[PDB]
Amino acid sequence: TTIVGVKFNNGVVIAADTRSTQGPIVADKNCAKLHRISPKIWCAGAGTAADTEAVTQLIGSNIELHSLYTSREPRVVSALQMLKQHLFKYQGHIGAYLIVAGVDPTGSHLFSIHAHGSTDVGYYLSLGSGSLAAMAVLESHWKQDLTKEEAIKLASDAIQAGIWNDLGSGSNVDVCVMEIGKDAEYLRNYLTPNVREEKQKSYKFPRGTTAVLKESIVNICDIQEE
Amino acid sequence: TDRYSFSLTTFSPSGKLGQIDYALTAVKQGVTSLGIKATNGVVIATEKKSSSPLAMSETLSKVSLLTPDIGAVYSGMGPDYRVLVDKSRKVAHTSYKRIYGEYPPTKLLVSEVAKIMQEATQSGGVRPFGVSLLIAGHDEFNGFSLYQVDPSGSYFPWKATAIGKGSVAAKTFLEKRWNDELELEDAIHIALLTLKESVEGEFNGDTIELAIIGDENPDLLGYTGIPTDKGPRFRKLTSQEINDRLEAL
Amino acid sequence: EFKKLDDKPSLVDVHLLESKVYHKLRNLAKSKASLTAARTAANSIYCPTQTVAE
Amino acid sequence: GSRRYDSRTTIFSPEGRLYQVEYALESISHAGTAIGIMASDGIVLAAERKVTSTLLEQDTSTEKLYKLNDKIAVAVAGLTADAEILINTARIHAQNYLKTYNEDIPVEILVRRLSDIKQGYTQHGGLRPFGVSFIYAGYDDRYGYQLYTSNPSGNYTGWKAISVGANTSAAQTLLQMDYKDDMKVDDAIELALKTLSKTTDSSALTYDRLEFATIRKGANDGEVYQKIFKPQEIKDILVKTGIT
Amino acid sequence: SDPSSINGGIVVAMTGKDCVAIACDLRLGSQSLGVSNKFEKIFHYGHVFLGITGLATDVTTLNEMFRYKTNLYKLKEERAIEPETFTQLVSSSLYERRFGPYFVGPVVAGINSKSGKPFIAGFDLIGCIDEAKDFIVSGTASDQLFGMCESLYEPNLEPEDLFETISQALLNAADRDALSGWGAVVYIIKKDEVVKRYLKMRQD
Amino acid sequence: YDRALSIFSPDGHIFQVEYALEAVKRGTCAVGVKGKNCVVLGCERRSTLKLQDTRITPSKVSKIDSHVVLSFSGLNADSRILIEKARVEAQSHRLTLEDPVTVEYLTRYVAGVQQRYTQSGGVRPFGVSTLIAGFDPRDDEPKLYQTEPSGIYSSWSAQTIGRNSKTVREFLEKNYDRKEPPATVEECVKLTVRSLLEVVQTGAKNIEITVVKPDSDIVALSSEEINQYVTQIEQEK
Amino acid sequence: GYDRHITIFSPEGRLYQVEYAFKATNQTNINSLAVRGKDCTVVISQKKVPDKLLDPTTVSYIFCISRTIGMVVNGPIPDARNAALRAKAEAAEFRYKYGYDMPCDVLAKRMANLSQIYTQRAYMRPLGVILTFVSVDEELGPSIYKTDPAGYYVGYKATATGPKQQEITTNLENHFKKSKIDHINEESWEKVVEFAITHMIDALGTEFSKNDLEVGVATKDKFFTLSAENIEERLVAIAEQ
Repeated sequence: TTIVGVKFNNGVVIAADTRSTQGPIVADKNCAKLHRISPKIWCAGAGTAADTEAVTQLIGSNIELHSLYTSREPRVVSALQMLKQHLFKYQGHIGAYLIVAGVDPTGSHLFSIHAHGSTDVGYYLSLGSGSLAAMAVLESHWKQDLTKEEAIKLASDAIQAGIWNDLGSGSNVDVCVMEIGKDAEYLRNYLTPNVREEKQKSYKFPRGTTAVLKESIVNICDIQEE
Repeated sequence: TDRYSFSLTTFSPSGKLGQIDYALTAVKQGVTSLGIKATNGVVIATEKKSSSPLAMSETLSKVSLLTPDIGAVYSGMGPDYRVLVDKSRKVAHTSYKRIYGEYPPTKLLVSEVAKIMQEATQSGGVRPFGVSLLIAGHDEFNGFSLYQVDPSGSYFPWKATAIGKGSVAAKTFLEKRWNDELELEDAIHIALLTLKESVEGEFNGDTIELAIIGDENPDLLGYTGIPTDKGPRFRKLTSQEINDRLEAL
Repeated sequence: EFKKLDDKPSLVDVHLLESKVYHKLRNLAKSKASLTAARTAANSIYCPTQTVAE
Repeated sequence: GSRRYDSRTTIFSPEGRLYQVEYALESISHAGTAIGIMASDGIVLAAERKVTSTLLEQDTSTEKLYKLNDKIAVAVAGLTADAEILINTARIHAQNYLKTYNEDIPVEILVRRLSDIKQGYTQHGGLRPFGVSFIYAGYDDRYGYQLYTSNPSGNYTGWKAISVGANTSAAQTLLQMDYKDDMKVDDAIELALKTLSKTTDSSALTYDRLEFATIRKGANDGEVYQKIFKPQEIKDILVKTGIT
Repeated sequence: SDPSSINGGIVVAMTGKDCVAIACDLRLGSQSLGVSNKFEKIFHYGHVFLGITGLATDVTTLNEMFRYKTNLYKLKEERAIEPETFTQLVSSSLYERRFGPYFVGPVVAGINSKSGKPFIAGFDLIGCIDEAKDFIVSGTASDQLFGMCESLYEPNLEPEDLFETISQALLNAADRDALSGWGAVVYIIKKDEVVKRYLKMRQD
Repeated sequence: YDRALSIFSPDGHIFQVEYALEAVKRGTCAVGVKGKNCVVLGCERRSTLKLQDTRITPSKVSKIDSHVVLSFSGLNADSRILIEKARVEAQSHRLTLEDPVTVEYLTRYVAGVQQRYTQSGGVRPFGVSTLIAGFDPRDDEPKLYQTEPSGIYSSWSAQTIGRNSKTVREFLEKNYDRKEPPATVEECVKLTVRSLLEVVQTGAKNIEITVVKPDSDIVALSSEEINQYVTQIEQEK
Repeated sequence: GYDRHITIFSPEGRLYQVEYAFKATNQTNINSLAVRGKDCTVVISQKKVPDKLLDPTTVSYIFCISRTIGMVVNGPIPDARNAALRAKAEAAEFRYKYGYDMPCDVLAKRMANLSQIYTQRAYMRPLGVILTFVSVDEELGPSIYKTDPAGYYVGYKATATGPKQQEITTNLENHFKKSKIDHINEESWEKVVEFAITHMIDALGTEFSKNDLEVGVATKDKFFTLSAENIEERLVAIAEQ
């Protein structure tokens, strides 16, 4: 995957794709990799899938406790800090690449983190494999301060250029628009560029086209009755 | 040096563990709280009190959220609940939200907090928490449940129960007022009316703390466009809302 | 028949009505007696309020 | 300092006898009756709760009956709080045996392990022992059905029929007259209920205050089915045996 | 060379509609020698079925590990484990050994028995939760399977049809795989009954 | 924890060791008598009680080694801890030195378990005394030792511990000679039955006899065997 | 026996050891008065120094635990210092791990929880100090949270502490009864100091000096204290009211 984040005045949008890879092998057609640190703090994961998911889950617990002690919504910066330290004590052994986006009563923010513990600021941040491709689209057509109507289109177009010029990205574009004063709208499958075209045959066969040596019932659907 | 490892809680020659009996006295000195299980929600309620008129009771919580679907309420000592609520949230995460990725069942959570009680009556330097907790909740495998956590280190499920100084009278109130089918709306009206007799001061919605583990609220979900997830089943009622239910008595 | 099945707020009312009938028959020995029966079956003050008023 | 507030809790008396264990046996006599009867086709565990109320939900409660493993369940008589620790230790230990030998734990091994913990607490640390007595129903291949009682000192003794908790003497004496080795699980169910009706801890014995569980080899292919009966399935058997 | 490809073997899992089916081969050897055709790879807990591929030591050590945990759930809750909480549990316990990682690919296959809903998930190494509801493929000949699997499959099947597809996918992958071709088992997993069907397979 | 549960007394004693010995007095009686070709440990069982299955009930004699048996008097909770530690130690000797343990080695080992908690604080001593008996490998010499919770051990030609140990011991002064043990296995067995029939009585139900014969031959003589021996002694007397 | 000598429960269910802690915070005879302004929180406290040979400048009871959050202590000064040290350490820690400075609410709760732990332990003595935490937070406005030796705390409109604090309560109660709001409607922080001094004179009957007062003011996003020169400007300004 690739992650775009667009900070603008009204909120922040975060967009990433659903194509799962395990090496040049495509493991999954669909599998979302947008994770929730908090209800209002959505991140998405790139790099290794298991290193993103495993630490959003873990700090996901910590930030929830933190929220229950303050009895107020968590800050965005809190999430970044929790991650920074955790990555640093392994010395960048963990391969989490997260873009942390969020609304909270302080306002919209957008940050990124790299595996080693580096944290960057921005109004447009991009990361992952199709970073390079997503960035290109962005810098011509962008101006500072945009609406969500303008931005969701813009975000989305950039993830496309990750599909058609990078192979590490692909399939459907999923988007979470976290607005000020509203709950965050996870608009999953905003764009489906491509589906699998329907073939001309069914490969449904009568019984016996498979060779069978015996059969026997084995049940666990009961624990044995008297 | 330290040599406190001799248990403070020990058997007496007439049987019983003496220290927890002492601690149970403190529960019947505390505020009164009650919980009625409806067939369409649970209501838990307690009374807010203050030692100063310049104290704010909107900065005072005695019903707290452990997980979005399981709330707790105490009677007993203020300090002892204050520490133990944090530990309840913490063990709910370590033992089911990092292992099974979700909030624990109501049965599971109650058991774990009873172990924390148990080991605060084991070994020296630790005396029990002098609270009894009603832990009402909802899980998806056994529906609504209402529990009562003892300072003993045991629990009991109930159909409706009360704890605190006015518990004995309050449970006799609920005995005629409980039935096989109940509504959550009428459960609230019973709970307030019973707690009227256990409050000696004001009876406003600002001084009566009410919370339901009713049904999900998708405006407290914090996100939309996932229909799979259901919002917080718990919902603490603001003072104005409680005043409406006082007029509905 | 429902002496066996007496715990009901509905069967308090039976005893009250019985009092109201012995009243109008002008004997207040058995009205009193059946007031006293109603009282036992509402040892409770948690029987419906309308009943209590009666 | 530290030694000031200690009284030397766990020590011998001039008789040789451990104060806390003597005290512990008193507190188990407070707790309700639990009876175990070993039939030649199962083990019946039947316990009368120490709490009952019309507001107490007893229809989901399994406060005395707990399964340690698939072939070994216990009935509890003593402190429920104290028992909870040993119950989860037992689950860990049985699973540990299964992990390492890929064979189900015999009843002897599991009971011995728990017993060692209870002895250990009076031996060192100044800890109070667990004031509980358990009756273990268990199946194993080697000795078949095995019945065991454990006491709070940390010692286990085999039996054929035995009672712990409240009314141990009264229950035992009735069992001596009625027990036979030709009894089946059917006969043992009837005996258990009758004994509890004569050793009742109030003035009534009811289904809703009865917890009841068997372990029966009447499940097909010589397999053992642990069944913990619901109170309305207890109610069915309550009319069968003519208690009601 | 890598621990996973020394002991190899393949597992396919496919959803039906109101059924699922998981299949594996019984071949398990070291290097080129096939040892046994007496070890199956598929285990089960309540109604969830687990096939697990990769390094043999860690197959059998995680067999016991999974078993241990789902014993704790069964006795504690007094209800069986759901296929979706078996997934998180599988993931967590892989990622505890982050360092010296496990060298397997667990495949979770079951039917959530409280919606009748079919459920499959995949895994490799330390975690990574693979959501599909078509098919999940695993093992060293995961590439042979992935090809076969997409082409044959059609959304929604009856159990009777599901036996032909999932078998056919295992059949041609296993004998174009060096480390499979001795034995095979296919479990057709209904929520009313489980029929286990041994396959005849040509010698590899 | 290290707060004394064993502390020196102005009597030159520790109170708990004295108490420990009274705990063994209240225990059941174990008798040990060794022949010229056997050791015999017969012990009182509390199997008088009805509704008891004795198959699954612990025995009062537990083998620690192939040729080393251990009997005990005092608390039954305490004794099992000694029996488990003793066994682990026995297999360790086979691991690093080879050969099974000698009887003398085990006698010293159990004694050293009692010893440790007598001196240290935060621990009480056990209330359990043992009769450790057996053979050494490639030896037909019977060994009969007694260890006690003091941390002392002593060898004996014959000995008895538990309840009414004085009474049994007095009987053994006339029925056992230091110069001449029982010549045969059978006369040793019947002498141990005869000693038990003083205090224990009450059939062969509560009477147990374990015989160990040279180099790892352990046979336990069932109640039926004991009944025959009892009847012969009764008739003769 | 030891139900009053350590922190174990009594037959009464009341911890006597804990009660004794509150019976030592009023024996230092320091009164405090803390009011919430419309943009500030002001706390004034006694600073009675009866000696020529004690330097009055170093006699203090207002310790800055954060740059924005002051803390005023009523009760013994050894326990004050320990509670200040611990609070400062935690406030710093909160910045470090959560990326923003510790709120007044949570700093109060954290000391509250440690107080419970100190009365859980039977060899640890609780810190016998009543701590008032004054701030202006941006998510809670002008705030007062007052923790006590047991481990109980709550928010406040206004609060007082000391032996004579009942008199202070009377003044505050009238003020917020008439205004019908939980704070003083005064938009200059200096005049909230002037008001506070007036009610201190009313309550205790004592005429104050600049060397009997010590004033802490939390405005928005900073905490400062007035020096005795600045406090004298306020005392002159009472005459100009």
